[PDB]
Amino acid sequence: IEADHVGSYGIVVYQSPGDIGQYTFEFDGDELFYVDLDKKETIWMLPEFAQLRSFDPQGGLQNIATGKHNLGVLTKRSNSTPATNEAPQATVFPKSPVLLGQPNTLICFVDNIFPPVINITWLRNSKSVADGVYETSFFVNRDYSFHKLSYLTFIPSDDDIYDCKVEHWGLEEPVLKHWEPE
Amino acid sequence: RGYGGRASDYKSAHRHFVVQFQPFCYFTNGTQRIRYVTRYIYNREEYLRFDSDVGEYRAVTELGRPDAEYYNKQYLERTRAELDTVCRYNYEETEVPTSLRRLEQPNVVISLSNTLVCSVTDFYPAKIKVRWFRNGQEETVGVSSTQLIRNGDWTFQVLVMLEMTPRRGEVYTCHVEHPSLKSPITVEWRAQSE
Repeated sequence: IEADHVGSYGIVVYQSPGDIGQYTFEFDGDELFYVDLDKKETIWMLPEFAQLRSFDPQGGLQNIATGKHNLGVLTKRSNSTPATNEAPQATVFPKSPVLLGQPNTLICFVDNIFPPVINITWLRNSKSVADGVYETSFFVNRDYSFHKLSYLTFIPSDDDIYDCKVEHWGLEEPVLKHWEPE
Repeated sequence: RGYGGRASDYKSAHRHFVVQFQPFCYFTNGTQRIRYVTRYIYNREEYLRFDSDVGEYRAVTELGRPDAEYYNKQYLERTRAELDTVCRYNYEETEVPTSLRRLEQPNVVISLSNTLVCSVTDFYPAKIKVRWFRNGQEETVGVSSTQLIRNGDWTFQVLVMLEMTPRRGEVYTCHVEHPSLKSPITVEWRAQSE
């Protein structure tokens, strides 16, 4: 819409089946935190910020309970019109210039995600890795689909090749976005 | 330390299915001008909205028609007040010491691939200027910059490619200005190879 800054203080996402909820704060398009609804805890992306401000997680549980209720009401209202799938798009890029000797992070940015249920995983040399992986929450887009990012720490080498694998309902087969150092 | 933030309050209405609530505080020149908008969304259809510039709830589509009167009756004064109790408050009490103070200085590296690449990484906030120079004068022809790349971790990067001829005695410089820097960063590349 236009401003110097945009804060979103309490994005609620609530889905069925599964009672799948997500609760977040964003500022200038970055994630301040999400509320872990099972642990009832505010999880800050920058732990530093957590020492300088706070958020009581009960604020997330309250707004999620309103989500569970509005979903009931709006689903019936629409005559149970279901969500139409989209096909998510993946891009792989390194966090900093890739130099031998220098630990680095591969980023898999996935955009056009709708609905917000997705499995993003990493392959090193065509085998699964779970060590060194972190992922963000779903970020809102102007058209109300979502984006999400995943991260794999790595030691650069001319021997290794990578894929970010994305599974989604809107896909006939998983995306494998391939990456290699030149 | 600091203050507890206050959420925008998601208001109660009277095969995969989704709702979303999306609140937005638009700040211009600090908290001098604030526009506040809350979006009520079913799957990806925004059906009901509050907009502070309108002053009340409006149905955006027909799915929101059953809501707009009940909301204006039931929720309006509280919602209106959120421009101050959510937007102004969160900004002044919480963003000021955290987001608005965040300053991360760019890392500037020149590599080959002939194309020189000036990689400017790990910086915050977004505002940046990155220019290629050849033997002391600004190079514009054959120069392309990416858009701002958001790393998703509270940092940005930008890559600026120069298509080049690595003649002897030719000196290339990448120059970077950012709010975190007192004066510009400059990094040199000489043929051969820096």
